[PDB]
Amino acid sequence: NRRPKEDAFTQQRLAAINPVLTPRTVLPLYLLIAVVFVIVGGCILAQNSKVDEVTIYYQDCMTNATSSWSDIPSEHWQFVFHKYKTYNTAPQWRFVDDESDDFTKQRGTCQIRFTTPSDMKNNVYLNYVLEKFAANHRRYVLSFSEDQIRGEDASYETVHDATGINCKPLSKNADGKIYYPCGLIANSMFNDTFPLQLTNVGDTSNNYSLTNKGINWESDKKRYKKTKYNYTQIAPPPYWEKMYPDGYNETNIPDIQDWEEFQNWMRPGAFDKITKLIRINKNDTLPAGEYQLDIGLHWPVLEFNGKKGIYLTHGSHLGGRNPFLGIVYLIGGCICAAMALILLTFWLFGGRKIADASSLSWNM
Amino acid sequence: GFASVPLIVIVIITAIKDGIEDSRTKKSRISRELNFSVILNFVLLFILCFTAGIVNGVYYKQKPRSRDYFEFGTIGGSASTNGFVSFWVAVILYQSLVPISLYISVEIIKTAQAIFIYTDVLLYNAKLDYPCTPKSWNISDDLGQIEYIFSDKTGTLTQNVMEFKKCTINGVSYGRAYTEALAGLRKRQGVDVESEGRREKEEIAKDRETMIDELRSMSDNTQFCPEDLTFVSKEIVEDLKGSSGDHQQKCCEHFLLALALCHSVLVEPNKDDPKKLDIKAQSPDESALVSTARQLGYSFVGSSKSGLIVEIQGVQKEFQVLNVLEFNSSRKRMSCIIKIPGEPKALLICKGADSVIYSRLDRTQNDATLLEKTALHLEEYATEGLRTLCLAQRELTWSEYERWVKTYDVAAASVTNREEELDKVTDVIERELILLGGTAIEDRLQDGVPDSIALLAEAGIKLWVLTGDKVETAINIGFSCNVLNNDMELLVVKASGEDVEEFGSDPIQVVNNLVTKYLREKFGMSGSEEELKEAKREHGLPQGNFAVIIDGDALKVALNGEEMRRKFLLLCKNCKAVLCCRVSPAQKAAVVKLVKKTLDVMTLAIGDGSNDVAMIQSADVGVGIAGEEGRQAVMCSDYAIGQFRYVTRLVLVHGKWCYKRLAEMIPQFFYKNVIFTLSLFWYGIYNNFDGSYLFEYTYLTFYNLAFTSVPVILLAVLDQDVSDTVSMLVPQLYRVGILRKEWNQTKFLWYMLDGVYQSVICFFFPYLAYHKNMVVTENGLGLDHRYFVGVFVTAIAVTSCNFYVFMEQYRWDWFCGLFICLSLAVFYGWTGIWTSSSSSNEFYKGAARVFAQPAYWAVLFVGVLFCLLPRFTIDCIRKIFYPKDIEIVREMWLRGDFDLYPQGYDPTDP
Ligand SMILES: *[C@@H]1O[C@H](CO)[C@@H](O[C@@H]2O[C@H](CO)[C@@H](O[C@H]3O[C@H](CO)[C@@H](O)[C@H](O[C@@]4(O)[C@H](O)[C@@H](O)O[C@H](CO)[C@H]4O)[C@@H]3O)[C@H](O)[C@H]2NC(C)=O)[C@H](O)[C@H]1NC(C)=O
Ligand SMILES: Nc1ncnc2c1ncn2[C@@H]1O[C@H](COP(=O)(O)OP(=O)(O)CP(=O)(O)O)[C@@H](O)[C@H]1O
Ligand SMILES: *[C@@H]1O[C@H](CO)[C@@H](O[C@@H]2O[C@H](CO)[C@@H](O)[C@H](O)[C@H]2NC(C)=O)[C@H](O)[C@H]1NC(C)=O
Ligand SMILES: *[C@@H]1O[C@H](CO)[C@@H](O[C@@H]2O[C@H](CO)[C@@H](O)[C@H](O)[C@H]2NC(C)=O)[C@H](O)[C@H]1NC(C)=O
Ligand SMILES: *[C@@H]1O[C@H](CO)[C@@H](O[C@@H]2O[C@H](CO)[C@@H](O)[C@H](O)[C@H]2NC(C)=O)[C@H](O)[C@H]1NC(C)=O
Ligand SMILES: CC(C)CCC[C@@H](C)[C@H]1CC[C@H]2[C@@H]3CC=C4C[C@@H](O)CC[C@]4(C)[C@H]3CC[C@]12C
Ligand SMILES: CC(C)CCC[C@@H](C)[C@H]1CC[C@H]2[C@@H]3CC=C4C[C@@H](O)CC[C@]4(C)[C@H]3CC[C@]12C
Ligand SMILES: CC(C)CCC[C@@H](C)[C@H]1CC[C@H]2[C@@H]3CC=C4C[C@@H](O)CC[C@]4(C)[C@H]3CC[C@]12C
Ligand SMILES: CC(C)CCC[C@@H](C)[C@H]1CC[C@H]2[C@@H]3CC=C4C[C@@H](O)CC[C@]4(C)[C@H]3CC[C@]12C
Ligand SMILES: CC(C)CCC[C@@H](C)[C@H]1CC[C@H]2[C@@H]3CC=C4C[C@@H](O)CC[C@]4(C)[C@H]3CC[C@]12C
Ligand SMILES: *[C@@H]1O[C@H](CO)[C@@H](O)[C@H](O)[C@H]1NC(C)=O
Ligand SMILES: OC[C@H]1O[C@H](O)[C@@H](O)[C@@H](O)[C@@H]1O
Ligand SMILES: [Mg+2]
Repeated sequence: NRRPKEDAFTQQRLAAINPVLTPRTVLPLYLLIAVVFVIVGGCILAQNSKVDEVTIYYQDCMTNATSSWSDIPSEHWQFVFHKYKTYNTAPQWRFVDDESDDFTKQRGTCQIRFTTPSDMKNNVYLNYVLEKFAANHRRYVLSFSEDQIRGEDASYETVHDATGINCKPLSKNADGKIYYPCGLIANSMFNDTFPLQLTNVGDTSNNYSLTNKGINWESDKKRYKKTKYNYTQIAPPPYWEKMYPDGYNETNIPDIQDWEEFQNWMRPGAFDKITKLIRINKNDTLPAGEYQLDIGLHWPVLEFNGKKGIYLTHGSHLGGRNPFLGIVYLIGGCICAAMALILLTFWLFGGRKIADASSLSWNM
Repeated sequence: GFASVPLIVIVIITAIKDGIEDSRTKKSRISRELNFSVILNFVLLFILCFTAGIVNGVYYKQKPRSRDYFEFGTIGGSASTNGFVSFWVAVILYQSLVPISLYISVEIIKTAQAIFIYTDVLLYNAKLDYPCTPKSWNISDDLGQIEYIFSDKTGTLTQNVMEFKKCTINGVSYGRAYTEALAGLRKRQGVDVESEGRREKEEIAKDRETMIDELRSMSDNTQFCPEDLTFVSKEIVEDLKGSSGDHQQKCCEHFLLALALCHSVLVEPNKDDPKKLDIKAQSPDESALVSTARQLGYSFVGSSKSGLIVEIQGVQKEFQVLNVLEFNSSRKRMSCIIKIPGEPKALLICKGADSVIYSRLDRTQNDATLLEKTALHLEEYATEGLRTLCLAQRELTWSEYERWVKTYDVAAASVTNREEELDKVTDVIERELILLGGTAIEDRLQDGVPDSIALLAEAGIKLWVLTGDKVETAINIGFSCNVLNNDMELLVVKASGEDVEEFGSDPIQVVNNLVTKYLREKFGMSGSEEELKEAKREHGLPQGNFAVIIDGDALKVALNGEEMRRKFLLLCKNCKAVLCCRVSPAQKAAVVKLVKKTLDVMTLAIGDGSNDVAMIQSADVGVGIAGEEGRQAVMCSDYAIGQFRYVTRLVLVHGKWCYKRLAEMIPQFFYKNVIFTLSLFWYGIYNNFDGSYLFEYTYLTFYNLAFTSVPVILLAVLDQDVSDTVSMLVPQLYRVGILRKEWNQTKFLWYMLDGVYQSVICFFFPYLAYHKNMVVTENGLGLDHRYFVGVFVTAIAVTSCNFYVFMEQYRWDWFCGLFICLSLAVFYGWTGIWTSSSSSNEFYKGAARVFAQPAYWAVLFVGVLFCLLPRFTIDCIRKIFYPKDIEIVREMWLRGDFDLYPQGYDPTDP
């Protein structure tokens, strides 16, 4: 015959629950959400107020610096400690020029000494913070050959006119060679030579050491492979010439597999402010005291009125110091509670029968 | 690409599904608003891209930013063409607001709704084995906005099972009977119907027994059967032989001979007994006439090439048929000319309409009083619900008959539209005939039609009846069913009789004055230009229950003139009843087109028969009843059902469900696209709109396909407003589908505004979690990449959109919820699968890095809350404080009012 097959799914009789937002089961839901979110917001603010950080900008360590021990202007340094809220303790900073190099735009060395009135447990991250450096433009972020990153010795035929991801304006130089780390990304590396230790000043016997091994996800070591070039068809990018004045030879080829500083720079920042990890410490707690940091000044900043600096922190389980998560949980909980009270009042004042059959539009 | 190629397979798979589901044209109403909404969405895209291009180019002439040192962008162009290329790249990234899948998703959902209609057990007529097959798949939501149901008395309201009950012969009413129509009329009068009905039934049984005994004692017939003797007049069996003289006897003999001879029925032997016959014909009334003539004594059998074999009280003779003119709907009469011996004369006998035969009646050889007696007898028959049939005879000499035959075989034998000359010849030969009486045939309604009409009228539908039998029988049938209830007065617009003397003029002025008067005292509504503007704008609702009755001439004059047309339109906007009688099929099509085109509304045109196909074709939702042999009304229709008692389910359950489902789908489909493209734009306010894409290149082609495209389809297909039982119990809900109170541009605009706000919340939570130090990775390694921010934003947007779809769904089944959880699972698992592959070079660790970060979940939960909080709060302070009828009904049947009736229930079932 032609009778349709009867079934719980074919006859639109699937097992289901029909919910109606009756006040018998709306106020409990709002109270549950409000209580849970206030609890979580309070917990996150309690855990997050404990984090401490030190931000020290040093873009003015060349022009506006003295050869003597000055004090950082109150417009650069920012110390945030959860145990000393009245702790200004302006840090000192000195400039040591270097007339050997002809790069007059920015050169020398910056000696920044600060004081930590507490200690950071078993994990200290030193990041370089940049500001007003546009690293998310369309042409900038899409220009880096993937074949060279993967280690293949791709030629100009497949590095200049590849798909949408290709190093267009910095593919080859005037001598017919192709840059090894081609692209506007690798050509714009952060050249500030950060040190390998925070030299102490009150006790020189125990310097606080940092290692630049493991400052990137280990996973990228399965993607950044050693190159396969013969140092005869490649040249450093135009902005890298000061690092390899004689060009690429048999031994100066940079092995990007373990070059974590460069791996962290091949992920362009999403927004204008940039914070990329450059030094890590995972073994020894940093005891409270005065510490010194010596930083190179190869990378020019003031030409585009940008900013650069260091950001030292222990971090937390939700990143660095950021009240936003706790504030917005508190706002959500407060709004839910306020809405619960509003419904309670408007239900006790404009009350009505729940299954009011005499309120339908056709029964009036 | 991948946003346009995988749609080509689906758009042909959805048609292969229709083809498979058919071996076993015109658009809907929501499509126009859909096109308008798509246009407005393109307008929003254009304004966004215009702003993006305006900003991108302002900063190229600004202070020395950091793009002229590390990017080598030293080219002599900043706004002549760089703004142009910025706008072009902006639009090619923003193509997300170009809805291509909308015209595929809506097709899939309409096809699924039509299939669910086709596979409903309650839409199955077991007796005939005919499930409700939707001939057209696009029209499935048009059933939820029906305001006029143009019924048809031919075979929809009444089954075409004719039963002879009475007949008038020379002023004598041979026939006594008692059916449900008589009981209904008596109940309308007020007298008792139970005891009186039983007494009349037993008297009728006694009369039938006496009749059959007298017939058996009279003579013998080879086809007599005591089961088909529905005629219960013992006053004719006595008159047959001699018992009341010869003037009445010969007239009765001629009457029965006319019944037995004038026919178009084919004769075949019975399968079991070759002596028994199984005469079959396309016209049930002709079959009933032939059967009663045969069983009263004048048997008809066989079919010769010239003449018809007939048995008269025993003698088996062979007539001589000369010509026969068939019966057409526009002609309303069927005739035949035969030879009568003594130069033998020609006898022409015709049967036709009550009014047509009276118009086609001679004024020379008549009794001058038999006309009035026959007219009063026919009116009495029709008042109790008997569709009459007039018989007219004529005697001719061979000269005039031969001249008529010459005209007939010179004109009706020709080509190039022969039917006009055929009609001319027929009207020439049918201008002088004498009435010899009429008959009475009744047919009962279908099963549950009174309750079906009660449900249809209770749900605000203003149903019409384009009958053709006659005025009185139509009024009686409307009273027997629920089209004409009590406490209602009938404005008759009949342009003759008693309403002609008061306004004595041509029918033009008669109908003008009568319609204008009735419209004046019944309402303050006089006018024909601006009152139509209120009528169009107010969207319709019955009030002040009245009824209107229109004749064939009244209809043909009330829609011919412009002022007549609008006056008729304004008058017939009354509550629930417009009985148009004696109407031709052209008049049916004209009135349907009038109601549809002017004051654009929704017109269901249920019917059955080859004459009302013009009504079905020239309508919006043409439901075709599968009844008698005339299945031409089903093939050229929009739907097909076993019998009328199914429309009350096809309009009150599937129509309302489909309309609500699509009206809930469309705004959410624009919502899910806005909440993503505006997120791209909000990322675009940073980096000065240069053209970077926040998400991956593989979220363009998987956000509108797999992440959040399945839950919307399931919402629009498998959502039940209320279970069908309550929809039957409370048809008044369907009212919201009539006033257009569910799909209006305000709802869509508000949904788009909610999409914009939720895009703001969706994008600006990850940024606010990133703006201070941008090291939120619980170990400082740093995500920092626009693809991982895109993962944050996409996760928030997908979860919020799925939960938004799940909130506005009326029925939480185990299917839609399962697919919402599965869509979230698809997003997470596919991010994991694609990220752990060399083909995701830049991304390469989305799952391992982003998803393990407690910051990601800490921001996802709050994004989900803050996205749904405004809508949920507004719904709670609107479904408790300004509740619509649907919320009250849902609260009622959750309390347990409608907890007694089972799931498979419908009042339209005896
Ligand atoms: C670390 O990274 C920074 C920035 O990424 C480096 O600073 C960049 O230094 C290069 C040169 O070392 C400099 O490039 C241009 O410098 C001069 C600007 O006018 C220009 O004269 C210079 O031109 C030559 O090198 C060219 O071959 C040619 O112009 O001929 C002249 C001789 O006539 C020759 O001197 C060159 O075009 C970049 O401008 C500068 N970056 C910025 C933003 O200004 C820094 O050197 C890097 N240091 C290390 C140690 O890696
Ligand atoms: N075989 C036949 N020969 C002549 N007249 C017939 C007939 N069958 C029916 N009639 C009557 O003649 C009239 C011709 O109209 P027709 O039947 O074509 O459409 P209609 O709408 O007026 C009646 P219906 O709704 O039953 O089809 C009808 O009113 C009908 O009562
Ligand atoms: C801690 O670091 C300081 C700074 O580099 C070291 O002091 C220098 O040590 C070198 C080698 O012994 C000397 O040549 C310099 O003259 C020292 N400079 C100063 C200012 O004292 C110190 O030796 C380190 N301590 C340890 C234990 O390694
Ligand atoms: C913290 O301790 C680890 C564990 O020894 C050190 O990691 C080793 O570093 C040396 C470099 O001197 C390497 O030769 C070893 O191969 C490393 N081993 C492992 C298992 O990583 C790390 O250098 C220490 N860091 C600091 C700042 O003291
Ligand atoms: C390859 O080029 C590099 C360039 O840095 C050379 O390294 C310099 O040369 C001296 C050799 O006298 C190295 O010991 C030093 O590492 C570099 N000089 C200074 C001052 O640091 C390297 O020698 C070159 N190798 C070959 C084989 O030519
Ligand atoms: C640097 C940090 C401390 C800045 C924090 C600013 C916070 C504490 C301030 C600034 C803007 C303020 C909000 C402004 C508007 C409203 C809307 C109101 O209906 C609820 C309170 C609420 C939501 C305020 C809550 C507190 C608020 C969020
Ligand atoms: C949905 C859209 C049309 C609503 C209006 C968008 C407005 C509010 C948004 C979109 C573009 C945005 C602008 C984009 C560019 C800049 C330049 C910057 O130096 C100051 C902020 C400013 C001026 C933004 C202000 C806010 C802005 C104008
Ligand atoms: C049935 C339909 C029309 C209900 C409409 C719900 C939506 C469209 C309405 C109800 C709640 C409204 C939101 C309520 C709260 C906010 C935050 C406020 O700072 C700006 C307005 C804004 C963003 C409103 C936008 C529109 C909104 C989301
Ligand atoms: C209809 C839409 C525009 C309503 C928007 C909701 C408003 C009230 C909310 C949602 C997004 C929020 C903004 C998100 C981003 C920023 C930039 C930050 O540095 C200061 C807070 C500020 C400025 C927030 C202020 C409040 C804000 C604008
Ligand atoms: C390397 C990855 C793929 C391992 C699998 C990650 C998932 C399955 C595991 C690992 C970390 C876990 C999360 C750790 C922290 C929280 C925050 C808390 O408020 C809700 C539970 C939640 C969100 C856990 C859910 C499950 C979780 C996300
Ligand atoms: C150095 O900075 C201080 C404060 O930031 C300012 O007062 C002073 O004028 C600056 N000097 C120069 C030479 O820029
Ligand atoms: O010398 C100023 C300027 O000159 C040229 O435009 C290029 O070599 C630039 O890289 C350089 O900065
Ligand atoms: Mg019919």
